[PDB]
Amino acid sequence: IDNSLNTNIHQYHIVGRAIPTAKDKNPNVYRMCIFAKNDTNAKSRFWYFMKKINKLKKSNGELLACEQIKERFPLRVKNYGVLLRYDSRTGTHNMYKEFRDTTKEGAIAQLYSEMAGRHRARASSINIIRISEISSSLVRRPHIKQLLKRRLRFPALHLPTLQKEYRKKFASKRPSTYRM
Amino acid sequence: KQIQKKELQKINHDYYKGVAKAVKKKKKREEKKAK
Amino acid sequence: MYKKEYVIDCKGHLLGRLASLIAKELLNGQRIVAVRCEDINISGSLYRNKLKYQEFLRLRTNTNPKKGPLHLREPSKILWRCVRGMLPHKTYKGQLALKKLKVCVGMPYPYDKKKKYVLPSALRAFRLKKHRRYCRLGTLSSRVGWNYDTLVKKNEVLRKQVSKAYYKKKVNNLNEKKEIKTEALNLINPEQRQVLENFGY
Amino acid sequence: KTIVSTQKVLIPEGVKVAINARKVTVSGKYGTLRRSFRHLPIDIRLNKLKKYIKVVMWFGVPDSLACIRTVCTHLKNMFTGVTKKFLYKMRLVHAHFPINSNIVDNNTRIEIRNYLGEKSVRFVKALPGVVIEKSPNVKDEIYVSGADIENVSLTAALIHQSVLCRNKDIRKFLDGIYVSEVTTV
Amino acid sequence: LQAVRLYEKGVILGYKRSQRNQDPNFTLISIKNVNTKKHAQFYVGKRVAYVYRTTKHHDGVKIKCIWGKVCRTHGNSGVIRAKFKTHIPPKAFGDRVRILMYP
Amino acid sequence: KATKEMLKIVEPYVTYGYPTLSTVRKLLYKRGYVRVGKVRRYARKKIQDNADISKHLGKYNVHGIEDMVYQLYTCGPVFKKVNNFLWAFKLKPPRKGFKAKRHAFNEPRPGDWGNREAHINELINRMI
Amino acid sequence: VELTEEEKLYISKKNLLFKRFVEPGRLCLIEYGPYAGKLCFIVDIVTITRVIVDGAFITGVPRMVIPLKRLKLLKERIKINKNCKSGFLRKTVNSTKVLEEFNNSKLGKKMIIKKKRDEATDFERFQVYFAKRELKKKMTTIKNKKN
RNA sequence: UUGGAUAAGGUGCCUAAAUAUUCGCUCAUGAGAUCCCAUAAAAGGUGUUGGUUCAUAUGAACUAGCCCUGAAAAUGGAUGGCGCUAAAGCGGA
RNA sequence: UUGUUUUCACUUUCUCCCCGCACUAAUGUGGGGAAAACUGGCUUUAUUUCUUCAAUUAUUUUUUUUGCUGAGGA
Repeated sequence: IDNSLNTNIHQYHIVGRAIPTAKDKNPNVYRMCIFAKNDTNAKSRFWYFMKKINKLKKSNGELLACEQIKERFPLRVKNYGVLLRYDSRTGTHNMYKEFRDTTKEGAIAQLYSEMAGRHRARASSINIIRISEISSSLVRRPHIKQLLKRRLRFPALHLPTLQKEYRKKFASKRPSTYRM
Repeated sequence: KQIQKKELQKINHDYYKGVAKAVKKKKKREEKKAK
Repeated sequence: MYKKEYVIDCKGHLLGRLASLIAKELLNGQRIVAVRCEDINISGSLYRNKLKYQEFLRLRTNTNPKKGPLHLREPSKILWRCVRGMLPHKTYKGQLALKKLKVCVGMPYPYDKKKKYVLPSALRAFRLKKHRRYCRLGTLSSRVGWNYDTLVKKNEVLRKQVSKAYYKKKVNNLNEKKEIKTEALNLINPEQRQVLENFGY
Repeated sequence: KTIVSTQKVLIPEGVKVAINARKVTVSGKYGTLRRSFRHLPIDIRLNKLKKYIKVVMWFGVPDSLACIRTVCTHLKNMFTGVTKKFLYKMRLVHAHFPINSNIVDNNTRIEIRNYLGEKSVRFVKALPGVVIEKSPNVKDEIYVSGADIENVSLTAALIHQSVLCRNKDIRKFLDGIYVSEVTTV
Repeated sequence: LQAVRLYEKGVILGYKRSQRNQDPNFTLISIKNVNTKKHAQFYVGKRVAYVYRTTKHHDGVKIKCIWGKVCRTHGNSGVIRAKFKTHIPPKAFGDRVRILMYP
Repeated sequence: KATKEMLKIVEPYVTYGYPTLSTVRKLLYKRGYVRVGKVRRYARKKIQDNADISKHLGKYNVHGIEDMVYQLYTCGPVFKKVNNFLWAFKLKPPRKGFKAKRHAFNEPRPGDWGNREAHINELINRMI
Repeated sequence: VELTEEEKLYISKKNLLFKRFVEPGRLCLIEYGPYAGKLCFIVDIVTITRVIVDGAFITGVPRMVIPLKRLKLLKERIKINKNCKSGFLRKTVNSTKVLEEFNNSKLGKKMIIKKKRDEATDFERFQVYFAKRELKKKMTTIKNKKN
């Protein structure tokens, strides 16, 4: 396993409920899966959303479940469409973005990186709504559409990334970026 | 542990069913509101 | 770093990256000699770099420009000044590190006959995307007032001819030595043979 | 960022091409043209027995993709110029002072006199591979011909721009030399 | 030919250091062929001799050595920290040290 | 409720969590120091023995470092006494460093302060 | 519908600028990360920069996701299916003997001899030195005779 | 005082530590580059990137990232300097 | 006023047919159709040293090479 390669976004399924009172005996139980670095951040986000949508806060509520969802097939490549709400420096906008990779967590990490790089949207300004697998038929973004051809092949024009050991300072002759 | 795997499969199956049902119902609400 | 001196070919090298690597080597007490300094490349358009040098040129001490920043125009001197700016030259050790560096335009008499090294971490082909503008230090110096570019080109083509002759002679010698080896390799004892081909000699 | 984008250019009959490291050389019955495209990331697949050349770019952003058709049009301009010389018909217009054009130096270095009665000789030298003469049909016409579209068009532009009038109403003093039309031979 | 070597060559860089501040208790040493922390870890614990010449004889000899030990690696690029019995004079920055195969 | 409210006002300056049995045990064994002397004259001493634990805390039937570990891990009937008998732990900086002492642990960006829940153990292990 | 001599000749002589694409089944060599220096097979493409490499159970690289910039594609490519998995990949690798074919190219031989050269013991180092000394002696004799 | 490990902040050189890894954005004929902090606005752009809503892959209208105009001062001049564009810039991991 | 059920649409081909019939980035390709089923998935039986038995957490036991220190004198 390569920790440098591995991000640390995980999907957590969290179930909670308001503490039963005299006013109501069986409060409705709220369930949601969210993405966070760890279960503590996941619970914090769950309670934030409980307060925002329902009138239920950590103090008047109790946890019922907090587990981690693991991808069934972490080595199958699948296309994800994720709905999104984020606020900019001047307003709030919803956008739908597509990715494709093995795990929903990897897709979400991709989304965070893309949002930061393109719209300078920090993670605190992002609210993930409805990330879900989408079939190849209804993929919408062209940069994902072009990745689903019947036979995909291209060259490897990337520059070499050698080990630090062999990244020697003085070279005997000019290396070739042409490769192959 | 086959019965345990069956039991743990069903809960996750039902959770995904609930998530998909919520997705469908919000999409239907948006479609109704659009017109 | 561990040689008596390192001769490096500055052709196709980015000025700042090359200067940084050279400065670190000099500070670690390694003598280096930079040749073909007029083929150093600089990122950014030729006009942009010319504008930068004009801004540098407009800069002199009002009271007495003799004391002002001596501007220098040879690309070798430009590289030398960049290295100095990348170096603590106002201390004794920094001064020693600066004086451990020699810069030339073209390849003079000692350095055209020794191996020239290259820093792949500063090569333009590896550090600049192919769709972005770059400049040539020789042409920049010519536009600024060096007026020795063409003569260096003449000397360079002459050196190319003599180097080509030397290379052909060397290739013939290596071919004949390989022919000698492949036959004398049958005259040694078989177990010596096995060791040599096992380890790839 | 698209993965691969290509465009195909047919090779006409009477032309012979050679492409090495996006350095194209085109030869025809009207001379030889030689162009370099080493400022663009492209594969140029030259097919000879079946003619045509394909320009293909991998991982092209739209800004770079815009150059594929530019290269293709440059190549087809080279073909047309080498098979039938590009011709630029120019007209000398004048209100009161007829413009005296004299062609010297085996159809190069045209000289212009009497522009606004200035009696001071102006002149332009044709770019390499460009021929300037006068039309044998219309008396106030100039032919600028050659294989290289850029060279002949630049020479025509030089002729036009060498004879601009100064310090007068440009829209009232219309006289000068203007590219009437562009065609081939 | 003669005068066997059986040591690795190193170069004395500065002291253990920050910007604007020095701790001349550890000396930074660079190894001939080590460019990674993993490789530099191989030499930890080895004795290092800084051998230098003097202008005049001191025990009938013109040469004297300052002894030290490779304590631990420094950074990610195969530089080590060495502790000597006496602090290395800053005259010696850039000079050559033997890093011996023993212990 | 009382200590939780006290902790709430100091939250941005601390990090806390749930210690678990192994980290409680190794904290006591490795960094465990104890207030030995007579009242208000304590004179911190490393444990190294059960003699002083018996001497001061024996009347609660808690003579023994394992009894202390039990009473700490489970909020046992003798918890205030054991905690007060225990000198405040003096921890070394983390082996791999902090993320950012300035920001909350629960902030999406890297941060350190707040309630870490079960994640306090990995931090104690490199702070110990 | 068939073109025979012209297709075969021209296609063989086509000589593309870019060979060794990023198809499934392309044999690549990892040059960065914990798995650097090991061979693997591209099994499918996830993004432009990310691929999935499954060195079969015979090259010590698990089926993992790797950025494409960490790979170095080699000449060899097997005809595996885009969908295929580790077991069938091992089957076809053993069938086509692609690994053996790679360990005959200039790069493969170079890596093999380097790998068995830095494992040389002190005695083997002296053995190769002695063999080189004997070879050098013979070289000098025949060169002197050549005059 | 001796070792160890960190904070703030950094790791291209000056300067100890990454020309680290991974993902996007940006070309500036006055790019940009750490709180206090060492100025910049209204108004614009057919620069490029990503979204939203209408019209049979075209035409529109919005939106907001970086870039550009707006943007002029006196000794010569300052992201701290060198310099940096497959960043050594910007936003993340 | 929640469950429950149903429909089609989802894959690989170094397969075949028709059209462009060489048109491709391509040692192939674009469009339209057929085929089974190697590929992929599932269900059984035996095994895990051919191969895998991971990762995280809790709970335990070790290990390679080494830096610094030795207060005291019962």
